[PDB]
Amino acid sequence: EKGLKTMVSLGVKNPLLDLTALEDKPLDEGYGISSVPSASNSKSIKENS
Amino acid sequence: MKLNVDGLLVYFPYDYIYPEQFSYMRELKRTLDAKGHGVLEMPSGTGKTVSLLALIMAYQRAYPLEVTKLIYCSRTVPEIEKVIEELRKLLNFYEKQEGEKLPFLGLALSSRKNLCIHPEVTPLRFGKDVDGKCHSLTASYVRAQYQHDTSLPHCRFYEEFDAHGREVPLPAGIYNLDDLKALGRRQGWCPYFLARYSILHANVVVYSYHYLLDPKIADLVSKELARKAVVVFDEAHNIDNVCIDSMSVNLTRRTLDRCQGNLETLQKTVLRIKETDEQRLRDEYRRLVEGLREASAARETDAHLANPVLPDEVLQEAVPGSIRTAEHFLGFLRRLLEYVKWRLRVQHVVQESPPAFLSGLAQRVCIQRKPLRFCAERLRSLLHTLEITDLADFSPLTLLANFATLVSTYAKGFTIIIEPFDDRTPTIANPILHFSCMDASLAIKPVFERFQSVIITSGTLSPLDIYPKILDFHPVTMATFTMTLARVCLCPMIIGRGNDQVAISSKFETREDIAVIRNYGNLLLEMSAVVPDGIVAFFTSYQYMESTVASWYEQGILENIQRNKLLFIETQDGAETSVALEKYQEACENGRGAILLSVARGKVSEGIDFVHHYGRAVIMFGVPYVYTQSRILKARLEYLRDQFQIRENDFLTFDAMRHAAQCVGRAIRGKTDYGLMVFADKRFARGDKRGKLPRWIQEHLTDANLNLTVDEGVQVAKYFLRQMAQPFHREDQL
Amino acid sequence: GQVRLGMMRHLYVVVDGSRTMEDQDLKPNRLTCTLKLLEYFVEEYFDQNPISQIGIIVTKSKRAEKLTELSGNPRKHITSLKKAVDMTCHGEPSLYNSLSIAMQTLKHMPGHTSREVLIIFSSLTTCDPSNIYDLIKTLKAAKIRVSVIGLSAEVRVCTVLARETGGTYHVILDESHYKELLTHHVSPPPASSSSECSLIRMGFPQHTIASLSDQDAKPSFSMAEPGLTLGGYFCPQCRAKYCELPVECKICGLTLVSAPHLARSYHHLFPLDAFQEIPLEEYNGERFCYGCQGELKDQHVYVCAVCQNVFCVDCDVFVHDSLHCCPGCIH
Ligand code: SF4
Ligand SMILES: [Zn+2]
Ligand SMILES: [Zn+2]
Ligand SMILES: [Zn+2]
Repeated sequence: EKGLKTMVSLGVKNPLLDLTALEDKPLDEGYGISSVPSASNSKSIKENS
Repeated sequence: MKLNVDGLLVYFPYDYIYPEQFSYMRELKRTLDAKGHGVLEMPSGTGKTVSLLALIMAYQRAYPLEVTKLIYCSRTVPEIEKVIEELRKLLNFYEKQEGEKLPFLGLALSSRKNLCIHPEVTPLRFGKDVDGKCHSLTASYVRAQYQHDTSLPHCRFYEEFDAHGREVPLPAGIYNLDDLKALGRRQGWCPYFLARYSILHANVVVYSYHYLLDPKIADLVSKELARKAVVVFDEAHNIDNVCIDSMSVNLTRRTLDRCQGNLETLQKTVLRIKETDEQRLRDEYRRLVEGLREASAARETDAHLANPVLPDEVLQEAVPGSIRTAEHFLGFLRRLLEYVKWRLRVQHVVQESPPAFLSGLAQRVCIQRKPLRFCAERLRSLLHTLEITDLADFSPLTLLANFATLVSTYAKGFTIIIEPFDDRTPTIANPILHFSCMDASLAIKPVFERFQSVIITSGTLSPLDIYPKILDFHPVTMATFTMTLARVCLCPMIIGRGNDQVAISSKFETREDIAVIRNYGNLLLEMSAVVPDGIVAFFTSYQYMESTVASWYEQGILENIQRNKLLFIETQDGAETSVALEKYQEACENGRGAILLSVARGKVSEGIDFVHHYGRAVIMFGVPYVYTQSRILKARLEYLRDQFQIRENDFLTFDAMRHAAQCVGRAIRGKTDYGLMVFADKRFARGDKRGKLPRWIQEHLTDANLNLTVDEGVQVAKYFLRQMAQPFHREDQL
Repeated sequence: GQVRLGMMRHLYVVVDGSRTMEDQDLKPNRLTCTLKLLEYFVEEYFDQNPISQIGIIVTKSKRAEKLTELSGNPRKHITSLKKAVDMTCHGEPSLYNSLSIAMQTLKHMPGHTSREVLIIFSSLTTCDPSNIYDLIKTLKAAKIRVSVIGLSAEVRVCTVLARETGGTYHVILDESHYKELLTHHVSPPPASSSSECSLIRMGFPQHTIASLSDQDAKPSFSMAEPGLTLGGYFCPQCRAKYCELPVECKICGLTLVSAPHLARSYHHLFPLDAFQEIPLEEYNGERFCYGCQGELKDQHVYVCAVCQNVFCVDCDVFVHDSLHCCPGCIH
């Protein structure tokens, strides 16, 4: 799954699975009103599992 | 069906409604008899958008003498496109009935993510970087340098739109985002700036909330348009949450370090441009002394960043103080940055009012109030002056400057709360600074001042009376819509009784109680064994869903749920949720049972609308209760006690029930649909919490269904589905 | 309907043998009730369509099992269902290999047979060896008609299967509704614009006893634990020896039919009409039943279309279910 998401890609992505819809998600790289989404800190044992 | 709606004929679009549509006419009969806002509640059964448009077109047809433009406002971009195409269906019906001449410029409008063409801007995925490269390729000064040379960068789209495109209005065509992009491809234009230029000529414009309620975006619908405009919000539960998201500002230590790097970069830029040029700085000092920074503001299309975050009526018209020389203004921002950085150093949670922060400023770093109001105007004029290109690099300092404006403008309604540490931030310094607001009314204030009659429609009839009180709001109509049915179409049950006769609750406040989670898993197992076409299971918090699906594994439950249906658990990745949703919708198409369990706060249940067969049984786990509240909640509740008159335990129950019935209240997308919607804990039976679910769900909540067991609820689900899978044809509805 | 019907009809019954057959929603578990109504189904289908055939697949443990081959006498099928009461019903059901074998036989078969499959299907999770969507596109392109009678739930998949193989999908409330559905699938369903309208060559063998006290007879055993057959039915194409006349010629390919077999299903072609049903007293100068000469002691009087005589409820049910003709219109 991580190879399909990171290394490998998909196939059925034209009008369906539109790039613009993906662009709308994830907000922006710069600081946002609710940037706190993916935290580089806070890696536990049970939560990671 | 040819309705008389007291002035006008209305051709019901397709020709299918319940008798509640006749009741629907009476509800807005009050709404437009007297103009003055008005809050409606049609549940999700009738055409939400279709219902909100047939009767308003009937009034404007009967007496369309006081309405220039409709501004629809739906939040998600698919809804923008969906509401435009339902309006386009209704115009196609309207022109099938009449003839060919149906002048009507329908128009969507979102952003440069969704209306930009250029194949070097387009592969960027983020909004600020698209804005930065669009600020690179066109501006007020790069456009002029291209205008007197040849090889300098330009879009060829905005230049060709500048060549001819600002004299031909778009002829009567209802445009989506895709159709508008295609017309931008066709003649060769920017459909973004075409849409913004063609706001002036439209009749229905459908954009988002933050494009209307933000004071620093919505500078594009003027006063004279607004004096005869009808604005219609749609799906308007979290209007107060949109306002508090729209005027609060968060500062972080990373933001201040990148602000320091920004300050050094702009210092070097001032030095090298002092080595380069002097004459436009003379013109800067002129247009500060002479005017009020409006000299080159006439030709300002892509030279506009986010404007001043004060509202439209609290801005000034004076001259910006001691600020004028850009060297001294860099010293000014240097002082303000170092004081806010020193203020953030405090290692305990500190709440202040903004005049206390202004006095701490004006005593300990000598910055007074009016040069701290004009900091936004100054940084926008300076950053226009020094020809600098990629403004995404200058996102923190503008933030800081805009923060300055709010601290120097508003008081007694807002609150500066400093947190040295948050929740999920172990062994990591993360001191942040919420300039948080808690007046909901101060953001829709100019929306009620300018506009004629604003209306909000909710598919869930959330307890409403409270909304008017919060929003400084006095409507004409508070009309309630009732689900008229020839078939039960839904049954809500309150399974608040375990199979061991254990009281199902979430009183423990996310610190696990074992037997209650056991009875939740037993409910999900047996409801899996009964229900077909998938099951949606909303929990309380992601920590609580985390902990529950943890203790459904060590305890031997979750393999049995696997044996009946296929789980798709949620995560807070933006892409993993979309893959889990796609496999959840593929499993239903495979025919194998699926079951999506999520959190009742996040984006999983915001955009999503219940499918005819995508969610049959919306399982609301828990009562929308959190466990990571700092003091924005305590402070907004102290405010609603003090200066409004709304209790603590009243507002908490109101907020929890609007989220719970929001995530469980769009089930009847089409009148002819059967939808199980269970509430799983005992608290939904306690009178005040049940009393704030909408009327069209309390009508079908039977006292026997109130506090069912797991297995009694499973047998009610079986009898529900068997009585409601038979041929319920159109002849049973007339 | 006054429409074309599929009267030669190789129907092929696919039963679940799933885990969900053992669920007790019916009064016995679903296997037992389903199998009892299939015994009734085989009985009424061979009672009404004599030319046609049935084959029974139990689908069990992600594999498909041709339990009783495609034949045209109820003894073997009902014997196999009395056997199949005693089964186990373990594992999920695969609808791939069974529909593949039924397709494989029902692709090259004579084009005039309305080749039909009836899937009595209960569970929800189905394992697909290939792609389910491509199987339906294939089965749409492969000449066959598949109808699914469903238990406990309705998958848009059974709707696509029913409307594409050209069939009809239904879900079950009761004993009585499930009997109504199987009774709906007894009758020959109408044909599409696709099925071949051929002219099958038929054979009509007379019965032949021992000529004249076996004066120069032909003593045979049989043709499908048999005794010494003295006489019976021949097969003129090949001149073999059959005991029962309605048997597809086992060594020629001819179909052998006695005079009643075609006349047992003539009522589909010149069908009945509706009875004008009127409950009230209403002008009745004919007090007695034209059916069986009895008084009308109830408030239901039923009057035909053409002759417009008088009938009661007993004559209504009897004429419309069994006698299949109006007694007036014969006169
Ligand atoms: S000017 Fe037009 S084409 Fe160029 S980046 Fe901006 S929106 Fe895209
Ligand atoms: Zn022969
Ligand atoms: Zn007659
Ligand atoms: Zn009679």
